Amino acid sequence: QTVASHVPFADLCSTLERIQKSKGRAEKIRHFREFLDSWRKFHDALHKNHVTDSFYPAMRLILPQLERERMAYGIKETMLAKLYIELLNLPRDGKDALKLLNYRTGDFAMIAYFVLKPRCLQKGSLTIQQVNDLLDSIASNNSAKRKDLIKKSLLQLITQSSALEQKWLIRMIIKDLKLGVSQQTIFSVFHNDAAELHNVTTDLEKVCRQLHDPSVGLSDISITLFSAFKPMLAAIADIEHIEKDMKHQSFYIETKLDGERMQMHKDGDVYKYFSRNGYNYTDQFGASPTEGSLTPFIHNAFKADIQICILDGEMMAYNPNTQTFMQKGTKFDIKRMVEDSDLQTCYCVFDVLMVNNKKLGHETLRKRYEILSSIFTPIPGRIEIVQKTQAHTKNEVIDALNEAIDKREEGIMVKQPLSIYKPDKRGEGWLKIKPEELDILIVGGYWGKGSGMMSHFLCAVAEKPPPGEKPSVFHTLSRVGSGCTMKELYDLGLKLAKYWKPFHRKAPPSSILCGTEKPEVYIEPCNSVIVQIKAAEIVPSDMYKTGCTLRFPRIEKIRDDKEWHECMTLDDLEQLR
Ligand SMILES: Nc1ncnc2c1ncn2[C@@H]1O[C@H](COP(=O)(O)OP(=O)(O)OP(=O)(O)O)[C@@H](O)[C@H]1O
Repeated sequence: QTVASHVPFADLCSTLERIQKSKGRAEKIRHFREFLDSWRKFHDALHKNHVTDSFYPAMRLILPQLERERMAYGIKETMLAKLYIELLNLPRDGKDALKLLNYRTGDFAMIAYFVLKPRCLQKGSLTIQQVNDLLDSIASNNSAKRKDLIKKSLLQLITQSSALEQKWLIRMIIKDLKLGVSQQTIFSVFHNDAAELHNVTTDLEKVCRQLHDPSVGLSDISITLFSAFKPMLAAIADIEHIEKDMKHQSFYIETKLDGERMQMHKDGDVYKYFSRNGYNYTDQFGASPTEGSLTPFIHNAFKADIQICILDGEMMAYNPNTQTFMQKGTKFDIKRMVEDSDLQTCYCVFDVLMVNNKKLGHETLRKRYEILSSIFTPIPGRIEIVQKTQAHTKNEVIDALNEAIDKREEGIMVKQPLSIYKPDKRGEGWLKIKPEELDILIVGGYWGKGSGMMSHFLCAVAEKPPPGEKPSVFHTLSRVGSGCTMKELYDLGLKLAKYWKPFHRKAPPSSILCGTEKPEVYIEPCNSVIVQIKAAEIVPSDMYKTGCTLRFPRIEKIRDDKEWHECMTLDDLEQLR
């Protein structure tokens, strides 16, 4: 016997409707308080004699974006449209039908409601349980790729509900209630302790079950093994005011990695992995050392004394042949090459929350790092400790950021050493710093510092030729990193290899004029390629012929659609200043 099997889904939607149309935050909260309170009174009425029953059946429909039990619905609003058209017998070429089908972004539920309103007169039949039953069935049949059984499940949902129930059903499926009150507000009204508990278990059900009585608190809410906690986040930081931000004492600068944030929970032969939103990615990485794309290659990297631990880090795609991490944005397909063994998952770890019996959240950052060094012996390309150093200078933070960008990382992290780990709070001890479009030509290259492959390109601008003429002279403007973080850079290097020529300071080429800075090798401009380069500003320089250069230059794309003679010019450079 359960409450949701007794409460009409209609009661829920009335409350949702009463909430949405309310202007003030106070009136909004009030309708929900009212709903929560009747649920509670009835539960006690129901369970006097009796429990695992809880508010969850409703809570999961009220904060549907926090659903974690039920997988994706795989329902497209077009299906809904076509379905309603067939169902309601609407003229397939009329305004209603077309409004639904060609919906962009007064949302889809509103449009459906206004079509349903004069046409659907039924009162609802479903209980909150039944709706939940029906949604289960939709998610399940989506996983099975059974469209007929989704259609049929939607059918039971729709024809058994009222128009308003249908409006909210849709929002519950799209996972956007548009209520006008934050989820944090909702949790606060539900329980003093809800929000905090959810931050250490991304799980509505435990939230509701464990905090069913509003007057019983939990004494020690903490990160538990195999419970998904929300990751600690980093605050945006101004470079000019960083020393103060770090309280004028010594701090950590750590590499900022652009990958999939992931937590690993390990107890002996047993593994779980959770993403930033508390989704279970174990099947991918491996539950056991005999299964997965990662666990088997790292299981034996854990030191002898280590039975249980919890790590925080970034999953990267690593290329063994070039010893590089692959960035998110590429014309190529990371998800499939990783599967095809041209690439491999590498876990890049920057924090530990527990080891064996002890819980580390309230340890200072310094101690967790110290501990981290004793959990496993790193394996390059599978599981690494993130590169970091100790610093105290604004200049240092600048030097680190240049170095990061040159190596094609997105930025750097700055972290205060005494800081504890605060799940889902952004800032505190953790800061992130990122930099804060030219089409120019590659005219030279460098090896060393990377590998074979090139570490950097020397790039230049065109001196505007006579009319009818292609350019013949180039002025160097900037070095830039060419680490193969994307396959197109890899491909470029191989296309370009036949063209490199030794650069001689004592007898340079007439086509490329250099400043103090000299390439090891150059390339005749006609044989080369335009790169599109992102840069923060143009700053003075003696190293390059232009008398200026690019701060934080990154290559965005290779412009194979342009021609070498289409290079931006000194004059093009003038205007950018
Ligand atoms: N070394 C690290 N320590 C802590 N958090 C990190 C680290 N590296 C990456 N992150 C996480 O990644 C986020 C990166 O910031 P942002 O999204 O602006 O950069 P990005 O590289 O373009 O993004 P992505 O990392 O998703 O590609 C941060 O919020 C942080 O939570």
